Amino acid sequence: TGYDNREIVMKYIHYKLSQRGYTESEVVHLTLRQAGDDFERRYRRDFAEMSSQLHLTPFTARGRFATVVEELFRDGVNWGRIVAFFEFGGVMCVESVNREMSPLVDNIALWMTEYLNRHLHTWIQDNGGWDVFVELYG
Amino acid sequence: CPARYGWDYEC
Repeated sequence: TGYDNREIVMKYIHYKLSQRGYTESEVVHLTLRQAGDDFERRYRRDFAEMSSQLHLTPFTARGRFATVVEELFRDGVNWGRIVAFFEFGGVMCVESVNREMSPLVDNIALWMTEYLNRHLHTWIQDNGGWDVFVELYG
Repeated sequence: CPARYGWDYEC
């Protein structure tokens, strides 16, 4: 579902960028937006430490992103770490637009869907699908 | 997973 995953990332990043003032899948999209919101308000200090791990510049390679997010999933995947992953990406995008590097947003959106598709969807399909995320978080 | 982040407790 690489198509659906790219769409989920773009909806979340678009939501997040507009919030900071810079029938199919709709229920997953809505749930994820809510989850990211709850997460950022609950885990402010902890999220600041995650975000401080990486500042994307026009120089930065997907590897550097992959290494910081690998550490988040070092010893497994839970829905709370997946929400952290989406908020992380959001923060990178907001930092990018804030410092007039708006073209990095599309780069970050691709990095996120590739990490989703390769490292996370595999876990999701053994842990109840997006339907389970929706009933947990929606 | 072993809890390394405050969000791990809700899972």
